[PDB]
Amino acid sequence: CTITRQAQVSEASPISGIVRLTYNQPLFFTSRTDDYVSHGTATRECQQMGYADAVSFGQPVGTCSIYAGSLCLNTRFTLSWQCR
Amino acid sequence: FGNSRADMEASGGNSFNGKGGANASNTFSGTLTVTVDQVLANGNLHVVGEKQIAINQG
Ligand SMILES: O=C(O)[C@H]1C[C@@H](O)[C@@H](O)[C@@H]([C@H](O)CO)O1
Repeated sequence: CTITRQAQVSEASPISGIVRLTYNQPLFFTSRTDDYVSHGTATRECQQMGYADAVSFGQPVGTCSIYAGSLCLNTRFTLSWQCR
Repeated sequence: FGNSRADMEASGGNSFNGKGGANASNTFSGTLTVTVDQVLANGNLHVVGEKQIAINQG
């Protein structure tokens, strides 16, 4: 009902040094993995690339990914980081 | 040819007509403001945008 986890990575573009992670939310569900695992993954991606010290710099973005009539079965939430 | 031994009469016909066609048209006359998603290596911009309108009942 109000339990979700497992926020993973979805994009790592060296051009502009942008890392994007995504996580899922069911219809009547919430999601906040740990507020720190996303930072760790972003830092790992930046280190893998030529940058480092990822910064959140933004706010979560939620766009529906599954449509069932006038509803939203699943919602995708994105976290952006700017490697520096 | 004393009888109708040589009397002859014959007719034959063969008519064929085939046709085919297909059409496909589409038009779009809107204006939408989009946001850049990422900057490519050559400088091209990946743009994504969305607009939701609820006039009434939908
Ligand atoms: O010269 C013949 O061979 C003929 C003349 C015709 O009459 C022909 O039709 C046939 C007849 O079938 C005899 O019965 O005979």
